[PDB]
Amino acid sequence: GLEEFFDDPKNWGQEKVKSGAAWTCQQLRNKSNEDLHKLWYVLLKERNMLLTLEQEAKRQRLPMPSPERLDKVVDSMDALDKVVQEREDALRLLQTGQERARPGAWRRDIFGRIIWHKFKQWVIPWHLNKRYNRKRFFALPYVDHFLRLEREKRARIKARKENLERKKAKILLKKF
Amino acid sequence: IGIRLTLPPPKVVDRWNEKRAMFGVYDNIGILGNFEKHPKELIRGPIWLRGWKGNELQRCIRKRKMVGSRMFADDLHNLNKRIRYLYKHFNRHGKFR
Amino acid sequence: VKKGFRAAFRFQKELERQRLLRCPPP
Amino acid sequence: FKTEKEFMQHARKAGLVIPPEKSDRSIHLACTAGIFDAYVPPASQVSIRRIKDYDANFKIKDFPEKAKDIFIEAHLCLNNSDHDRLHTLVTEHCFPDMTWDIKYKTVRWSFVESLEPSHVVQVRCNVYGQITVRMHTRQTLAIYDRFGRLMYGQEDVPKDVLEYVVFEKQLPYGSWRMHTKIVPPWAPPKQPILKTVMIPGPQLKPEEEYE
Amino acid sequence: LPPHYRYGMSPPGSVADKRKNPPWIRRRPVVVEPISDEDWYLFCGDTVEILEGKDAGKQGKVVQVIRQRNWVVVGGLNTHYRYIGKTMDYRGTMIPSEAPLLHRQVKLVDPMDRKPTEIEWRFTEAGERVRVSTRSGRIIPKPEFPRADGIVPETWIDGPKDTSVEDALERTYVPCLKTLQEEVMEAMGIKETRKYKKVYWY
Amino acid sequence: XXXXXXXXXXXXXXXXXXXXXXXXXKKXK
Amino acid sequence: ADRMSKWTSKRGPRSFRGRKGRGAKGIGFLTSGWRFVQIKEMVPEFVVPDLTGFKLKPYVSYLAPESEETPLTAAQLFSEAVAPAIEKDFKDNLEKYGFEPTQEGKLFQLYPRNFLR
Amino acid sequence: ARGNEYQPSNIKRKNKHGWVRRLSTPAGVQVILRRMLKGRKSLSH
Amino acid sequence: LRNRVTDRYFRIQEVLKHARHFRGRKNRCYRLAVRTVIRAF
Amino acid sequence: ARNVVYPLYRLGGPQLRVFRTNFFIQLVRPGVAQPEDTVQFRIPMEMTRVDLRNYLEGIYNVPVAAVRTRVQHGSNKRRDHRNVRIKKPDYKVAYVQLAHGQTFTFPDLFPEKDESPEGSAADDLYSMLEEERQQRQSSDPRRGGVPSWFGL
RNA sequence: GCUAAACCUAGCCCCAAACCCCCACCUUACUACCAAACCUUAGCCAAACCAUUUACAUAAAGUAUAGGCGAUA
RNA sequence: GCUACCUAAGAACAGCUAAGAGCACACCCGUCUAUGUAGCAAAAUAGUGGGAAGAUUUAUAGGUAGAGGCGACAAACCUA
RNA sequence: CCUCCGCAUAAGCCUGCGUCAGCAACUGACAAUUAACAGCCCAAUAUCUACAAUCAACCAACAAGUCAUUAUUACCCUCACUGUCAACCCAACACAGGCAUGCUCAUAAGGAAAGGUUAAAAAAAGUAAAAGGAACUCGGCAAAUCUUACCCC
Ligand SMILES: [Mg+2]
Ligand SMILES: [Mg+2]
Ligand SMILES: [Mg+2]
Ligand SMILES: [Mg+2]
Ligand SMILES: [Mg+2]
Ligand SMILES: [Mg+2]
Ligand SMILES: [Mg+2]
Ligand SMILES: [Mg+2]
Ligand SMILES: [Mg+2]
Ligand SMILES: [Mg+2]
Ligand SMILES: [Mg+2]
Ligand SMILES: [Mg+2]
Ligand SMILES: [Mg+2]
Ligand SMILES: [Mg+2]
Ligand SMILES: [Mg+2]
Ligand SMILES: [Mg+2]
Ligand SMILES: [Mg+2]
Repeated sequence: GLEEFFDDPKNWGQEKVKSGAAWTCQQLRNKSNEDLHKLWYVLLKERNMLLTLEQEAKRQRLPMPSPERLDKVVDSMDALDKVVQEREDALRLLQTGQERARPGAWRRDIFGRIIWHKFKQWVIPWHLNKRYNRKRFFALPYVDHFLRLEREKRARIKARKENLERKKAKILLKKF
Repeated sequence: IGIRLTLPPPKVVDRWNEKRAMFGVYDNIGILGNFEKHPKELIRGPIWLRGWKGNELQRCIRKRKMVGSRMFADDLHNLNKRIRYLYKHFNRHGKFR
Repeated sequence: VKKGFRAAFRFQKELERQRLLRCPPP
Repeated sequence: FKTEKEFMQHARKAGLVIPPEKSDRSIHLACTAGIFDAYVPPASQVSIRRIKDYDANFKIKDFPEKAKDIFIEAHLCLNNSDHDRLHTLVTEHCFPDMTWDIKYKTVRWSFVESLEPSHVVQVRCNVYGQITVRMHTRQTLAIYDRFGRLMYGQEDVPKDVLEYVVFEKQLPYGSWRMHTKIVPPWAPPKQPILKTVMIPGPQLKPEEEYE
Repeated sequence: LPPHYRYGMSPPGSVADKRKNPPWIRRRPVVVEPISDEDWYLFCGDTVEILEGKDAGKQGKVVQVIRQRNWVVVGGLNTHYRYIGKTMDYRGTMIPSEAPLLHRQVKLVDPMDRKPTEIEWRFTEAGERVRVSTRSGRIIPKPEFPRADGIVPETWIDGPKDTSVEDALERTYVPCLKTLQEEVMEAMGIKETRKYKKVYWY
Repeated sequence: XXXXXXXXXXXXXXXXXXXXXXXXXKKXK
Repeated sequence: ADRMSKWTSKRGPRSFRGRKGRGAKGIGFLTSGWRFVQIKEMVPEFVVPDLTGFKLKPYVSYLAPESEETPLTAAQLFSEAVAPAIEKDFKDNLEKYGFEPTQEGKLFQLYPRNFLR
Repeated sequence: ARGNEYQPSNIKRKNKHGWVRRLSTPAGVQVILRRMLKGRKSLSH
Repeated sequence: LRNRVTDRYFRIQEVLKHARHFRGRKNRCYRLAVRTVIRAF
Repeated sequence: ARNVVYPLYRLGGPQLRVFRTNFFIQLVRPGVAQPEDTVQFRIPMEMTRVDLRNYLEGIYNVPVAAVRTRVQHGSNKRRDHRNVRIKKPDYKVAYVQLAHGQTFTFPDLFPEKDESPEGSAADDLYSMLEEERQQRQSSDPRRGGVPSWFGL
C-alpha cells in the first residue's frame, strides 16, 4: 500500500526520530543470500520513505526531521551491495579465475592513448558487425607527436608539483 | 602610490650557516692536492655549462649539442628559434663591424 | 610588493614628520 | 527583524532552510540569567552548608568586609574604564548592565565611608552560590557627557544610598563577583536629571485621530 | 571544502563558516607544524594546563580539538567575551567564549601529581601504545569523551526499526558455491527451463 | 544580547566588441 | 552554438528527438507501420521476497559489539565450502566436490555475467 | 543587411563539426588531439 | 622584475615641493610640474 | 536496475530478472491540481513505465492502472563566481493512476504547529537568553540617557 | 574625508636527480541489442635587387675543403 | 548555417483583364528622394518605385575550398 | 486610440514576467509540459510497374511529369521510448532589422504613439494658401496632377 512511503503517523512532525545504527559490513557477511535478499527490500523501502520526506522537507521549506538516518540507510545499502559483490567476485575466482565480471581488453584508440575496452553484447560476430568495424582501435603514425606532447605535459605537471612540495617543506624548518 | 605604509618584515641572515662557514673550501684542491682534480669539478649545475663560460649564442648552441637529444619538444623548438634569432642578431646587427 | 628596506625606512620617517605637522606635541 | 522567531518565519517564506547542526562543544557559562529567588526587602542554613563542601573554607562573619571590597573596587573600574579588571570583580550577566550605558561618557563615582557595617540578608543555591548582601553606604557620583559637560549629579555632595547587592560564585577558580543589584519598589526615586525632556506624542497617520 | 581551506572554530559545513569561508576566498594559509597521527597526545577530555597568556598556570579540560590547525580549546579557560542574540534595539549579555590554543601552548597533567609533564609514547607489555609521562613512569589513560555522535551507549533502548543484537549476530550464513541469483531462485520457488543462448562480446 | 545575521554575496561580468572603418569620401584630387 | 551544455534528447529537430532517448533500456522492437511489439522477456520482473515473519529491521541497535573487517576471498570461501568435503573424501573428477568446469549450460553464468546486478 | 550569417541548425552543426566528422579524416583527428593538449572542455560539437 | 625602483616617491617629491604654490595642475601632476619647475628655475 | 549491463535477449531464451533493485523512488506532492486517483512519483531516468508498473505491484503491492511519464528539464541558467553554469538535474515524473477506484491524497507530513507553543528552556542556554527578554530593563524616557546602574 | 591606498604567499621559473601515466562513449561522441596508414618541406630572410646559394665534452679548427670561389657553408 | 552555383525532395503565387502578357496583393527586389550618419541599423526608416505563373521566389538537407571554388564578367561572391 | 497584427506548426533557443521571498524578464527557494498529435519503422529472394498533373470530363498541349505489385518461404509477441514550458530565435542589447508554413484576411486575437510642462530659434514630419504658374534648378529633383510627341542606346 502507499502508506509505506511515509513513516508512522506518530512520527509526522517530531524533528527527532530515534534510529539505530547503520549496518556495518562485518555483520552482513554472516547473513545468507536469501537473508540478504530480503534485507535489501527492507532497506529499499526505508530508503524510499526517506526520499519522499527529504522532498517534502524541501517543498514545505522546512528542515528535515532527521537527515542523519538517510546517511544510515545509504551507508547500509552499499554495505549490502558490497557483500553481494564480495561473493560474486570470489565465486568467479574459484570457477573461472577472472578478476572482473565483464569481459574486456586493453586497446589503443585513434588518439594513441591506451584505454580499457569494456566489451558489449552482440548477436553477430565482429567481422560482420558494420558499426563495430568503423570504430578503429589503432593509432596511425601522425599521433606520435601528440603522445610525446601529452607525455611532456604530465612531466611538466609532476615536475611542478614535486618541486613545490620541497619548497613548502623547507619553509617548515624556517618557522619551526 | 606604490610605497609601503609599513616597513617590511626583518631580514635575519645567518652568517655562520653551514653553507657560509664552509664556503670556499676545496676551491684550491688542485694546487695543493697534487692536481688530481681541477676546481671546476666542484661546480654543480647544468651538465652543459660546467667549467665553461659563453654568451647566449654560445650557450644555446652548446646546450643543443649536449642535451638537445633529451629536451622536451616544445622546449626544444624554442631553442632552435632562439639560436636562429641570436644568429641573426649577433652576425647581422649591431653598431660595430 | 617591491622588496627592500631603505625606501620603506625613509617613508616611515617622513610619515612621522607628517604626524608632527598634523599632531604636534605640547 | 524584531524577534528570533520572525527570522525562522521569514526564512520559511523565502525558503532558506537552516538545519540544526550538532556540535560536541557548547557554551561554557559561569553565571546565571538573573536572581535565583529575588529577595523582597522590607531560614537558609542548609545553603551555607551547601557552600562549605564546594569551598572547604568559608566564614560568613568575615565576608561582607570582603564583599564590600569587591563592590567599591569594581566601581573604581568605572572611573578609569579598566574593562580587564571589572571582569574579575563582576559577573557576565552584570557586566553589560554597568558598562553599556556608560560608554562614551566619563563617570566620576567615588566612595566616602559607609553608615552601617554591611551584612548578609539571604544566602541560596554547575552549582551557583548566591549571597544577597545589604550595604547602606554614602556614595558620590558625577556622570559627564562625551564633551564633558555635566549630565548627572553633583561631583561633591555625598548622598546616602541603600543597596541590595547579590553576589555569585561558580561552584574551581571561581570567586565571588557581584551578580546583580535588586532595586526595591518601596525605594525613593533617584536624583532628577539635568536636562529637560520632551516625551513625544502618538504619531498619527492621516487615517488616525488623537483622543 | 577547497584546497588551502581555512579551518576555524565553526565546523566546515556550518552556517557561520559559509559566511567566513565562501567559495571565493583565497587567504594566506597558516603554517602548522606537521604532527603525525601517532605523535598527537591531547584528546577531547584531557585535563591540560595552559602556559602562555591569560589564565597562566591554570589547569583546564579539553572540550574540542581542531587537529587541522594543531588546536586545543580548553574548557572555560583562555576566554574573551561576546554577545549573543540580535534584535535591532538590544543592549547585550556576555557569554565567555573560548579562544584556541596551540599544542605547544598546553601540557598534560598527571593523575597522581596534578602537575605538568610531557608525553613519550612508551611501550608496555600491557598496552600496545599508551601515554606514559616523562617525569614519572605512569600510564596516563585516554579519557572518555561523551560520544562521537549522540550515542549514550549503555543507556540505549531501540525503536521498532532497529534489529536486536540477537538477530544482527545470528549467523544464518552457509558458505556454498551458489549465487544469490541461484540461491533465491530455489527459495523463491521459480522454474526456469529455458536455456540461455550464446551471445558474443567485443 | 547582540549578534550577527544571515549571509550575502556579489555579482559581476564584462565584455567588449570590435568594428572597422568605412564609408568615407573625398576622392582622387 | 552552445557546446558546454549536454547534448540531450530535448535538443534537436523532430527527427533528432525521436532517436536519442534517455538511458531507459529497450523493451521490444519496432516493426512495419511503427508498431512496437513489447517483448515480455526483455522486461525485467522483480523477484520480490515475502517479508512477513522477517526479523531484520533496517537499522542495528547500538548494543551490538564491534568486530574487525575480514573480507571474503577465494581462499576463505574455499576453506569453508569445498575444503572440508575434500578431507572427508580424501581420507577415504572435481565435479563431485563442487567444480563446474564449463558454464555454457548454466542459467546464471559467472563469466561473462548472464544475470542482472 | 549583415550580421545574421549564423542561422542555427543542428543537422548542419553536427554534420560539419561533429565528433564523427572530426574523426572521419586524419587531418581532423589532429584537430581533436590539439584540443586535448590545450585541455579544452569541448573538443567538438 | 629583478630590481625595480622603490625610491620613486621621493624623486617625485623633490620636484613637487618646488611647485606647491603654483596654479592648476602644475602643483599635483608631476609631468606638468616638472616643466614648470624647470622654467621657474 | 540502473548502471548495470543488461543481458541480451535472443528469440526463445529465458526471462530477465532483477533480484536486488537499484532504482529507488520518491513520491512527491502534486504542485498543480490532480484528480483524486493520480499519484505522483519521482522516477530516475533509466526506468520505463513498464518498470514502474512492476515496482508498485511487486514491492508495495499496489493496484496500478495507468502510468504516464514526463522528463522535467532541470535548469542550467544559474552561475557562480566563475560564471560557470550550475545544472539542476533532470528528473523523471510518474503519474500513477490507482486501480479499483482507490484514492490517495498526500499526507500532512510536518503538521504546522503541534504541541502548545514554540520554545522555552532548550538546553539552560535558552533560559539564559529568554529571561533577559523578560529583563531587558528598557529605558525610562524621563531619564534621558543616564545609566540606571548607580543608586544615585 | 570620500574614492582609494597599503600587504605576503597562492603559485611559478630554472636546474639536478629520476625514464612518467559501476555505467556510457567513432551513429548526431558520452547512444544496451544485427550480414583502411606509409609519399624530398617550402618560404621568409641573407646576398644590401635577385635568378645557383644562405647555419637548424675539449682540441685538431673556423683548418682541409665547398662556394653567382660571394654572401657565406 | 552568409553568399556564388548545383543536386535530391518539398512549398508558395489573391483579385482583375486576357503568353519569360498587362493592372495589382501577399511575397522578391532596391529606382529616386528625404531622415539617419558612434545611427533603430557595421547599410536602417518613411515615401516613391521594378517584377509578381516565371530564366519566379522560397524552407530543408547534400555538394564544389584558396596555386582553388563558383561566376547571365561586376576581377563579382566564398561568414560584416 | 492604434492594429501590416495575431494564433498555431516548423526550425531555433533551453526554464528565460508561474508561486513564495528580495524612470520607478535579475538573485535564492519551490513547482512544472503527462499521448491519442509528432518522431523512433519495415523477414528474405525473384518477378513486377508504356498511358502525368490541372474539379480530369470535353478541348489543348510541351518543358514529358510526386504517388501501385506479384509469387513461394518465414512469422504470433503487442502500445515501449523520446519532444510537449516561456513574453523565445539570428543580429554584441528587452535592437525601427532578418525569419518557412497553415489559418483569421479585420479581427473573437494583439497592443499604447504623450514622464510633467512651456509653446523661442534652427531642424525633422505633415496639412493649407492670394495672384502668377517651372520664372526654380545641372535637371519639374521634390511635391501636385495625369498627358502629348520626337530622339539616342
Ligand atoms: Mg538561407
Ligand atoms: Mg511522453
Ligand atoms: Mg636579399
Ligand atoms: Mg508577367
Ligand atoms: Mg543603387
Ligand atoms: Mg507586373
Ligand atoms: Mg568588363
Ligand atoms: Mg575593370
Ligand atoms: Mg549589431
Ligand atoms: Mg484585446
Ligand atoms: Mg508612450
Ligand atoms: Mg517629453
Ligand atoms: Mg523653425
Ligand atoms: Mg499659390
Ligand atoms: Mg529655366
Ligand atoms: Mg535662373
Ligand atoms: Mg518626380
